[PDB]
Amino acid sequence: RPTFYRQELNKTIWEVPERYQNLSPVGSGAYGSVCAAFDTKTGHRVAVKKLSRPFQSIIHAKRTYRELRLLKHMKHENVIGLLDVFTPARSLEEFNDVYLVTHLMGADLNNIVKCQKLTDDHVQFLIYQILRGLKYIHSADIIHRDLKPSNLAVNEDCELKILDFGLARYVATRWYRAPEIMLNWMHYNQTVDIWSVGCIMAELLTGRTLFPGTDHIDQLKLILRLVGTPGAELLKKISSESARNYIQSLAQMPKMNFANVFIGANPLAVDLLEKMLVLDSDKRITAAQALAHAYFAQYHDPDDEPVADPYDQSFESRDLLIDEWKSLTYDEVISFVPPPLDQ
Ligand SMILES: CC(C)CCNC(=O)[C@H](CCC1CCCCC1)NC(=O)c1ccc(CNC(=O)c2cnn(-c3ccccc3)c2N)cc1
Repeated sequence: RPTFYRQELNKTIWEVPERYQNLSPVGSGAYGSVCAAFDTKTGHRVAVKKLSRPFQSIIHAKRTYRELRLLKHMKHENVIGLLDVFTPARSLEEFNDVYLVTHLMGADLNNIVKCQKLTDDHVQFLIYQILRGLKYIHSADIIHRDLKPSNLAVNEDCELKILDFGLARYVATRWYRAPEIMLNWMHYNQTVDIWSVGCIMAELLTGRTLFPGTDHIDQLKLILRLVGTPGAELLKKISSESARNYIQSLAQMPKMNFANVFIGANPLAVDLLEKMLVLDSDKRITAAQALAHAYFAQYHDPDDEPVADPYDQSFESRDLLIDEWKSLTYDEVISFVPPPLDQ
C-alpha cells in the first residue's frame, strides 16, 4: 500500500497517494469532482476523479461498478483509459471512496468548434479517430449512447479520445441523438452512435448545430426536414402504434439532397454524411464500414484499426444489494493491473 496524504479542495476532502502531487480542480464542476495533478511515477499531468457518493443507493453502486468495469476494459488510442484506481480504505469494511486516474486531455470539441470552424483535413482526421474508437467499442458490444462534442477530447497534436463525462451538478445530448431512440427505445443498435458522429461531423464542417431541437418532438421535426419522412419500408418496421401514428400524422417531407445543404463541402464528406444520417438504422453505415470510406483515404489502415477483447456485460441484467455491488467494485479495485509506462 502506498502512503496517502490528505487535503481539502472546493468543499471536499481528497485523500490520495503521494505519487499524485499539486492537485488543482478543473472545469468548475463541469466534469465532476476532478483535479489535474502531477504524477511523480511518470512525470506526466493526469486527471484524478473522486466519485460522488458512489455507494449511496443500489443505483449509484451499480453505476460505480459499471464505470469501473468499462474503464478497466478500454485499451485503445482513441478511447479514455484507466491509468490507476485507488481508495484510501484498507479493507472492504472501510471502503467508501473511489478515485479514478486518467490522462489529462487538452480541450473538448465543443470548445474547439465554438472557437473556429475546422479545415476539411482536420475534419477528416478527427472523424476518422472517432470512428476508429467506435469500431473498438462496438466490437465489444458496448454502445456509447451519449456522443456529443463535449464527450470528445483532443490534445494540441489533434489526437482524440472518446469519453463520457456524464451529468452536471450547455450542449444538449438530444441534438446528437438518433431518431429511433428519440421516442421508442426497443429497436436500436450500435449505429445510434453513427447518427451522433454524422451530427458532430456536420457541425465541424459548418460551425452550426445541425439539429438544435427544443425537445423530443421539435428534434424529430428538424430531423425529418433533412432526411425526409419515413417511406412505406421503414414505416412497417415501427411497432409503436403511437409513434407510427405520430409520424404518419405529419405532412410528408422529401429527403433533401445533402449537396444542397452542405454547400461547398468536400463531396466525399457529403457522401459519408448521407450514409450516416439515414433514418433506417438497418441501413446506416457501421463504424468499420465508415473507416473504409474514400473520405478517409489518407488515414485508413486496415491493419491498425483493432477490435476489443470481449466484455462481460452479464452484470447488467443482475439485481443486487448495495453491499454486493460495493464488494464487486472493491474486487475490481484490488485486481487492477496498471498499464505499461514508457511514453
Ligand atoms: C453516468 C454516465 C452518463 C456515464 C459515466 N461515465 C462513464 O462511465 C465513462 C466510462 C467509460 C466510457 C468511455 C467511452 C466509451 C463508453 C464508456 N467514464 C469516463 O469516460 C471518464 C471517467 C473518468 C474521467 C476522469 N478524467 C477527467 O475527468 C478528465 C480528463 N481530461 N479532462 C479534460 C478534458 C478536456 C479539457 C480539460 C480537461 C478531464 N476533465 C474521465 C472520463
